[PDB]
Amino acid sequence: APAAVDWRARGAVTAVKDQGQCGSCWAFSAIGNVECQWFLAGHPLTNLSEQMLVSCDKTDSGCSGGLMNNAFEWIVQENNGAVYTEDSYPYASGEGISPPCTTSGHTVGATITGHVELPQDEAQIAAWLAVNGPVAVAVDASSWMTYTGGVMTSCVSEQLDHGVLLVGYNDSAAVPYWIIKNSWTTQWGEEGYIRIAKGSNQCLVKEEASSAVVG
Ligand SMILES: *[C@H](CC(=O)N1C(=O)C=C(OC)[C@@H]1C)[C@H](C)NC(=O)[C@H](CC(C)C)NC(=O)[C@H](CC(C)C)OC(=O)[C@H]([C@@H](C)CC)N(C)C
Ligand SMILES: [K+]
Ligand SMILES: [K+]
Ligand SMILES: [K+]
Ligand SMILES: [K+]
Repeated sequence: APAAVDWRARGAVTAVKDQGQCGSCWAFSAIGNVECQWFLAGHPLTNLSEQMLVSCDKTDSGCSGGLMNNAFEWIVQENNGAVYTEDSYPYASGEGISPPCTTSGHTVGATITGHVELPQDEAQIAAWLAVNGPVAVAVDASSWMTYTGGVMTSCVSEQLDHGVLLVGYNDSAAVPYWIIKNSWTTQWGEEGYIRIAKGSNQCLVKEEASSAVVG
């Protein structure tokens, strides 16, 4: 692996978004992973639709929660790989309640064929990300509300509750670290990002890492 990677510097990551009062983190994680994957497949960076998942993926639970894996599964086994563009299925759940789902004629902004699952090993996740781009991951984020910047070294790491996107790491530093995209607007953290220490499984970050596959 290289000493440091940051996919934002390669234009592979969209603007920081805002889930509102909806527990749809899982959606924003999964969709952000696909957005990056599509670009790295050689297509242009495009905002894809979390509202599609929140409203139409029935195996997950909309604003009451879900899982990135399920979402990749539902997209491929139930939605023929189609991830609609945001422009075409805009986000409407920011108030907290999620609208019903109805679908003549949306614009497919991306086609995935599957997903992969990464080992529960930070070095292995990093080697994959170094080659193939941002990784969907789960974390314990109970210590996060109070975050305003810096590298987290004492993350409460007891129980997973939130999905985010790993977009880089830096093993060069005195304290190595992951770079993670959150979905709580750019008001929160380091313009909407958080760095957490790398190598101590901070926030259980390695426990549930996965990625969509553009095939
Ligand atoms: C998004 C998380 C979130 O929105 N927020 C926080 O974590 C803190 C916040 O403060 C502002 C905001 C509100 C939602 C609520 N979390 C989830 O959807 C998680 C994401 C995964 C951990 C990747 N999923 C679940 O909680 C999931 C719910 C079912 C799939 C319907 O529950 C589990 O993953 C549990 C397990 C962790 C408990 C042992 N599993 C047994 C289903
Ligand atoms: K080098
Ligand atoms: K695994
Ligand atoms: K720890
Ligand atoms: K995994």
